[PDB]
Amino acid sequence: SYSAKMDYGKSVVNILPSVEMLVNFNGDMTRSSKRSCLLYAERVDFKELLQLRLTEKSDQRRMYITTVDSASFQDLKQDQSLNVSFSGFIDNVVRMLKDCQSGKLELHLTTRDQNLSSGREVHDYYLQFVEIRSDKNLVHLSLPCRSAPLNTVLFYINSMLEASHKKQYILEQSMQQMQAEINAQRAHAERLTTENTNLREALAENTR
Amino acid sequence: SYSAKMDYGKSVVNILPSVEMLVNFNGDMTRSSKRSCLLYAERVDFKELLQLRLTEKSDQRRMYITTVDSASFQDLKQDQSLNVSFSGFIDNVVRMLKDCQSGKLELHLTTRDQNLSSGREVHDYYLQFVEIRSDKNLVHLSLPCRSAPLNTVLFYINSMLEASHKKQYILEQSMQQMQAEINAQRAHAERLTTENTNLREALAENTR
Repeated sequence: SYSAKMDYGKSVVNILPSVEMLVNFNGDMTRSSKRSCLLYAERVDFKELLQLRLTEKSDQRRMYITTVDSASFQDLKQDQSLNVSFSGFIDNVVRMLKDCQSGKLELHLTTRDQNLSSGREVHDYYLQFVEIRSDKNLVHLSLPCRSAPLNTVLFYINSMLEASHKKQYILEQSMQQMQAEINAQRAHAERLTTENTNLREALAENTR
Repeated sequence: SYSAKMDYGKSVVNILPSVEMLVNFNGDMTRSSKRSCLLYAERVDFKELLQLRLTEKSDQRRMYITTVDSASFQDLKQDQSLNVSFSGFIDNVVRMLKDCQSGKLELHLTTRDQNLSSGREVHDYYLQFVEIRSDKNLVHLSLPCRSAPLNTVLFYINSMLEASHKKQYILEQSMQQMQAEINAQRAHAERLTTENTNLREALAENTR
């Protein structure tokens, strides 16, 4: 299947550092679940394009992707009566993700209520930012979310693997240039300090 | 898309440590190529099952899998006039892989010559162990190789990522305490040189 990949190199901007988040899975609390996920939020610098990736921590192959561009954003702006520009939208989204971290908000992943007569749609989920209230819970933003197809998933997990390997290389080489200190400084310490243990005996004969 | 996955837990045995290998891609040297690959060789302990995985170093999503079980092994034994048991076969394959490492042998990945009128097959390649000779090159073993389907590739790359994460956590957690330890223990100079620099002067002053 087809899905937007954020393969834009240096133009990819992390709008928020990747974090672990407790996410709600679906509507009815008797049939729902709360799972530990990993959220990745990034945009493109040269064009209006935002992608939010949600992975289940236990199996990052379980990926849910939300991609909103200019047109999509216009549809969202109309449907949800948003009073912001694309940049202000990004600001709001970031802010709300941080609120979901602090617990001020809750991130939900709701199955879209589908049936045979409503035709067919690409997005089978909604990524919702919900405020728990004592009168009625309030949904601040509802984004069309998709179950990532294998090609895209494989792209992100492969990329993550490569990044992990590069990081391991940087770590082990940052250890390697430092690993000379552990073989030089203790060899300068435990073997050459004996000239001090024997110097006191030299001082002993001329101590009076 | 189906392919055998070595998801047999502790029963999975590395018959050979994962290594980098230069592999030949296809027959006619005017249309062939030589690429750096990573070879993974593993078997199951409780049943006769061998899998060789070949990934292109530059992109491990490019995966070629050879899976041999009992029946398959009987077919190879007949067709190639092999005079060994399954265990002895595993021994020979390991030996030959080591020889490919040393340069005594060459590992080829040859496209099977297909056309519309021939019987359709799942395996579109041959993993061949070729001995370069001055009379005529000799092919010691020819295994039916398959181009790994997405599901399987995603399984192995995801697995590799998880293992990589475990390795990173173990590495940096074992590294940080020594990065502080070298900063506490390097002072051993300034800690013992007061006992050294003033005692050299005491010894200079007593026999002055």
